[PDB]
Amino acid sequence: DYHEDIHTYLREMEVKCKPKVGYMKKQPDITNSMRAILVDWLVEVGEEYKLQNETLHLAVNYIDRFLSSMSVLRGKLQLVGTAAMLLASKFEEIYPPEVAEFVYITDDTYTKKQVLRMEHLVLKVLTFDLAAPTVNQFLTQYFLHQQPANCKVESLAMFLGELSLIDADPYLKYLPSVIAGAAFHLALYTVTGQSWPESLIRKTGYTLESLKPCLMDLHQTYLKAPQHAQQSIREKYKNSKYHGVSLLNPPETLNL
Amino acid sequence: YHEDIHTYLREMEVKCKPKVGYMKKQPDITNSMRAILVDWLVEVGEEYKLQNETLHLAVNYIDRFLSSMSVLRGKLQLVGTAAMLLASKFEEIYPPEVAEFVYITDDTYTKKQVLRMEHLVLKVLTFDLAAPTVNQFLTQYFLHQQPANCKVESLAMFLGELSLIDADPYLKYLPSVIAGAAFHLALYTVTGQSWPESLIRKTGYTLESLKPCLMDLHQTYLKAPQHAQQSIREKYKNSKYHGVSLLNPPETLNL
Amino acid sequence: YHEDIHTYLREMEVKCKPKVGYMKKQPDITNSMRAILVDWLVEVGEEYKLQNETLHLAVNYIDRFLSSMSVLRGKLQLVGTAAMLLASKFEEIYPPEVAEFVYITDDTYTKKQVLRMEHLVLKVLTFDLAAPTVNQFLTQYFLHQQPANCKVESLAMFLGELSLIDADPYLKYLPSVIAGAAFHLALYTVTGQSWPESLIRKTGYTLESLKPCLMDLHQTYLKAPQHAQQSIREKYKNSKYHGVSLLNPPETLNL
Amino acid sequence: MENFQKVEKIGEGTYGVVYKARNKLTGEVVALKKIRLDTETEGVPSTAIREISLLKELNHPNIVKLLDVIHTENKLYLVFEFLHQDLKKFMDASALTGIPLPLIKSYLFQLLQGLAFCHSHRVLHRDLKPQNLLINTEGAIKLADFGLARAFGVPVRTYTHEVVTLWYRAPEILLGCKYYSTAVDIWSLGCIFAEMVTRRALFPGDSEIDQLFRIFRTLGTPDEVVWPGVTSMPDYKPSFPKWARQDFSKVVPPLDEDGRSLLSQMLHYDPKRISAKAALAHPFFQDVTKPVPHLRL
Ligand SMILES: CN1CCN(c2cccc3nc(-c4n[nH]c5cc(-c6ccc(N)cc6)ccc45)[nH]c23)CC1
Repeated sequence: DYHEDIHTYLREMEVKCKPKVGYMKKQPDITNSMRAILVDWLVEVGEEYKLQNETLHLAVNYIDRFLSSMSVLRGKLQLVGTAAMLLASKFEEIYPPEVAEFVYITDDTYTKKQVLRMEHLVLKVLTFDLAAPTVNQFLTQYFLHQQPANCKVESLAMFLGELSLIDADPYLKYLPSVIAGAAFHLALYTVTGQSWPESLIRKTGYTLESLKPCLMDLHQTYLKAPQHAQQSIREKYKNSKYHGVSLLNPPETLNL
Repeated sequence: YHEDIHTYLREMEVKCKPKVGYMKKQPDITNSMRAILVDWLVEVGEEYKLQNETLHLAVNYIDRFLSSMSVLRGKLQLVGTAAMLLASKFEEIYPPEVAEFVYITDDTYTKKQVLRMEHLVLKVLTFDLAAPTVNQFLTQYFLHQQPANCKVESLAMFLGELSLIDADPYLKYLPSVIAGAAFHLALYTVTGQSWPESLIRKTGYTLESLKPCLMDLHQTYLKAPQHAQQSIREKYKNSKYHGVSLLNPPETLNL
Repeated sequence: YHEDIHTYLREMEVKCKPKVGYMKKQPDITNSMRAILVDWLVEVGEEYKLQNETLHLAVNYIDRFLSSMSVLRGKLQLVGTAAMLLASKFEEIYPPEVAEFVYITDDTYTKKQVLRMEHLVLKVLTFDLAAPTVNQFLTQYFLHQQPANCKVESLAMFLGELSLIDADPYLKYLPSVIAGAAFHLALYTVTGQSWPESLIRKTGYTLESLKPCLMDLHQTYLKAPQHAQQSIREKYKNSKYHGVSLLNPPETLNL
Repeated sequence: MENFQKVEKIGEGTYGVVYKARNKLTGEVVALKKIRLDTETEGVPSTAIREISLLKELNHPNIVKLLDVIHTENKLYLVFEFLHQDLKKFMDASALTGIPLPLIKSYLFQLLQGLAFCHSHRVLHRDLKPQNLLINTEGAIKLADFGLARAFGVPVRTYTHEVVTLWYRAPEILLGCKYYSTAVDIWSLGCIFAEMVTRRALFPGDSEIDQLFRIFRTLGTPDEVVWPGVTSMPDYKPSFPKWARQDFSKVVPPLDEDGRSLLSQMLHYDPKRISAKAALAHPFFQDVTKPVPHLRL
């Protein structure tokens, strides 16, 4: 009834919530590597405080949009992320960690006042537009088209989608809906040997052809995951809650 | 005999035509001045509680008179006064006495002048006073309402009366055609319905054939609040006309 | 760079669009009230010898402001005053001081109010004041005259200025299109010629594509003497505009 | 805030007050919700964050417009369109006569259109009660107070705490379901519909168990045939009394055959409960008009 309308609406809103793909080049003091470290650290903080995966995804979306129009010095990058996680928790969590907790995780590198002032600044810069579509939301929507449900597939899809958050190059240039579609297919193929189903092709209008470029990148990220400098997500997804899916070996080829 | 009468009215409306381009051939007066005159005649009709038909007849008389007679701007109102007097005598059960018509002109003209102009207009029109009007055709069309709707009738009459004000473009349409456009446009505005098949059969006019007049009428309707002459709008915001001049026009006719 | 600029103006006119239907969503004010305001701004421009561009900019600012802000009838003139002040600062070499704008409002508003409204309009328009206008497009078109004709230029400007008065229908046309129709109609009226091939190539607009706007503009032109608002006609009967508002419109465009 | 004249307090809340106000430059009458910012302890409240961010995506004639957000030093103001009173006070004013049925039909129709729009935009209101529903003299009704509202592109988790005053709370919530669905908003609207018709709360429970039992007594104690899964739900007890479903003709006497059918579909136990969109297509609304209320101001 309404999950068609909601998917449609999410497809409309994800085109509007886009950050600038090339923002990191126009940024004098910070780099993709530094962003990678920040996002990896946000994964830890989410595990430390038992935060929803959606909160992580929202926070990253907020950071990329903030950095798309604001120059930040390396010593303030973490303050942006903290404020972003704080705002994402307030939006998404039933009860978010208090502000003092967010000051805590930064090892007193920033003050309560700084964090609260950065919260105001990020709200201004984002113009209170916090309800951004994420890879998480599209995956959730796609999981309803599983014949039948498979928790190992869902956990691996979520693992790959979460890995996409770490590397701005190349994942900033793909829509959440597309990254979701690639993560779903890749997980589905790895666990059950099946492919992007015809029901999802009708729902999303994406073919396996159209997902190929993103699929290519995601497969390569999946193969290199054990060598990546950032490891918090692999560690997170070797837990029993996620069926240890970060230990599943990726296929060496995709046969497209 | 209602068929015989429509048929006869259709015959006579082609013969009572004034010259469409007479105002160009007229040295001292303009369409704007005519607009002012007709608007004033609407007020006079409201002041003396005259029938709508009397207004329509008077304007027909004025256009035919001006089609063959040059008139100076200072005498245009004397022509209208005499025309309204003659139309009242023809159409009203008891017309206002001549002194009444002299007084609405603020003593700009004398009783003798008005009575002499009456004679001149009768001569120039050759006593042919029983002219068909938009009013008469609307009245005949209203008998093909399934069922009657007083708000439609009032708005049709409002639009038909607005057509009297602007010689350009309405002098080049027959009363039967203006009536047809006014009926459709009012019907469409109030009830969303269109020129009915019963009237298509009676009149032979399609919605295609009414289109040119309809587009002008629609444009007049949209611009009515901005028109310099406002006596008709004011008249039709009364309860007797269900305040139809305050209704919003359609943005499109979807023809 | 005259090509680069036309191209850039064509890009920006699509972005500076107000909401076409904003007046419906507006509780206390109407198109008629807007017509009165714009007509008054024409007088103010004549009183203070302001450029035509300043008038066009001010109206653009007012429509965009009213597209996102509800205003009561008693504050509509304060919006226009602040808009005219801002347009003068943007466009005039030396604008009238703020006290001057307070005085043309007959002390209905205070200096503080006008200065506060200036701030509010800047906020609501996000300092985006360099809007494309009919005036700017006409000026660019005038460079494709073979050869120049000041009577055509004046009449084109007259028609373009008339389009500012009536939100319905002119809010739904781009300035480039209104400009194109005004140029053709003026050119046709004075010299009998039509929208030239050089401008067809430059603008990509055919005479077919201009037709809807052209028919509205022609209709506005024909009814100009009857319009309740007359400041533009009065302005364009001056010698500086070769009395072009007294020229007779074409009875037909023969399209 | 310099261009706003405070007219009067019209509402008191947890994070702040609501004032009737006037734009001094435009004359626009507005509702200003003031939020005091404790800038040591908490920052911008979660209620404001959700309310602002979700409401600015929701432009609809049956949802109260957020006009502006004036965010400054130590104050946050939300500027809304001004309406004339809430449905609760209107119901109280209409006690010796009822709201006429055509106005009830109109109000439900508009509330469903507002709700359908929310749901199509993945927003759950979660707090539909008569005092959160605003009316004007022209016959409009709109959804207000989106402080508890939530985006559900990801399913929204149930609380232990804080929620929907007891009387409009849906059975699944009372029986401790894990996730909200859009059905909870439809349930509340059903209760409000019945209340307008009968002039009394449908299920005025003194407590959670008392609230459940009042629902059971009217609608019947649900079983696995009526609601597949009930008996496995966290707060379900086999010791629950087994009441029979009674006639809707006695629960809502003034309603016709179509009205009863719509209400029963809105109060369906299994969250098979009618959608807002499906409810709008119900034959109950095949003659809906837009009457104007007698607001005793
Ligand atoms: C408890 N009641 C409520 C109605 N109160 C009231 C009485 C009389 C006139 C009133 N006008 C309002 C009002 N207009 N617009 C509003 C918007 C919100 C809003 C606030 C938050 C959100 N998210 C959306 C809209 C709340 C209240 C109002 N409320 C009024 C009396 C006390």
